Amino acid sequence: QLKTLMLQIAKQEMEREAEERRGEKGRVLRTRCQPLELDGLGFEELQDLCRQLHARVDKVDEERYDVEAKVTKNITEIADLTQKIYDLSADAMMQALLGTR
Amino acid sequence: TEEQKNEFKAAFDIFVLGADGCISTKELGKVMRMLGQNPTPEELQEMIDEVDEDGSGTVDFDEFLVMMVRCMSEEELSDLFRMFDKNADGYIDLDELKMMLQATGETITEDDIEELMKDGDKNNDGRIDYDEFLEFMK
Amino acid sequence: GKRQTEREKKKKILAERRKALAIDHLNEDQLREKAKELWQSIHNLEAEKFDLQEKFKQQKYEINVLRNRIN
Ligand SMILES: [Ca+2]
Ligand SMILES: [Ca+2]
Repeated sequence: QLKTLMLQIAKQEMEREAEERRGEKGRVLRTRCQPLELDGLGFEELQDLCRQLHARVDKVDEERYDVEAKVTKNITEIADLTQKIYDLSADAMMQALLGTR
Repeated sequence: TEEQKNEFKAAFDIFVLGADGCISTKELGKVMRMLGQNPTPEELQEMIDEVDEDGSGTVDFDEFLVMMVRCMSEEELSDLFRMFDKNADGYIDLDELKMMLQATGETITEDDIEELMKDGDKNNDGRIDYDEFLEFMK
Repeated sequence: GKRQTEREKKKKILAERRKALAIDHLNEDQLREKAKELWQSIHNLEAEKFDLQEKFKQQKYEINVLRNRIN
């Protein structure tokens, strides 16, 4: 019981640095994607903004794809190296069988 | 462990043949239903032909409690190995062993550290590799 | 060789994921909402990119350990 709980708080010990990749993330997103300023844009300006944002969607998706492709190649390598490393009711039953007993 | 061990002994002594020592072959499936484990054909067969029956069909607890506590691995030990290996070099050295031992909270003498390392280190390089770790924790 | 197949595959996947922007019937209020929608898309893509970058770093660590174990 004590060992099980020990291997429990030694995670409790890492909740602590998950907890940091979250104020992290906060803010890489901070911009890379910054808030829209829409106040004072007229109709034409809004049409152009929508086209600008849509173009940005394309660019960001391409960048995401590139990182994803590297992650995919790492998976293939991890899978290969992983292969290589070791290479080198009683209740009801009792009532029925025994009855009152 | 005290809570589980006691509860396995409470169901065992209830479903007795001897008294307080050995229960019957059909009795093994009963006690498993009372605690929390379904006795399927594949489970009953492998429990049968691997962990033996003391007489004809009569199981005893020293061998019963070893198979019942673990059920109700190398992969598991591999993950734990990584936790010892703080510099990620694929070996557990004396410093890493020391750090882990102190983290246990038990009073750790120099003899505790030296003997555990000698116990683990089969090829006398002063560190515990992955294969040595598996034997060490067997 | 392998490079022009990786490139055409990339083009193909990105093409399949692309949405058609049709804004020509929208008024000013609808356009503001359309802009917010596109912004949210960019955000979500940036968030996914960030997760992948973090995964990549953990993978490099794992690969280094595996290589050491093998050696
Ligand atoms: Ca090490
Ligand atoms: Ca050794």
